[PDB]
Amino acid sequence: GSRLEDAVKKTVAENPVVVYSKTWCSYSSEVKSLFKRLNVDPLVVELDELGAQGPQIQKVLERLTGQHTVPNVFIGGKHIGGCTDTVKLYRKGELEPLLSEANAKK
Ligand SMILES: *SC[C@H](NC(=O)CC[C@H](N)C(=O)O)C(=O)NCC(=O)O
Repeated sequence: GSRLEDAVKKTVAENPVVVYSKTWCSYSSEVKSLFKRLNVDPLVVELDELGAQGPQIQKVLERLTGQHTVPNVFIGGKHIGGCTDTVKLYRKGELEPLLSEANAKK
């Protein structure tokens, strides 16, 4: 449990943009599209493709972020929120500078 938390923390530190996702979730597909449009290639972890580990990672995500929904977006090692939250940062003009500070590749 503490190792899983540690692994999540490393994941978000190793990658400019991380999206914890589920393949079927429209909001997740939507935030992935936004990143595609902004020429970012995030690390996408599909919780529904992880079997038993999926619910385990989500437990950790809820502890670290306060959020129980997907997508769970991180940029530059920092929790952003979900699709709607990410889109808010975009509309406000704050998203691209964050992606730059995170050195988002592509
Ligand atoms: S599609 C799966 C569900 N996601 C959302 O409802 C995300 C909405 C947010 N406002 C956003 O990301 O934009 C989901 O995670 N359902 C699980 C549940 O417990 O409701």
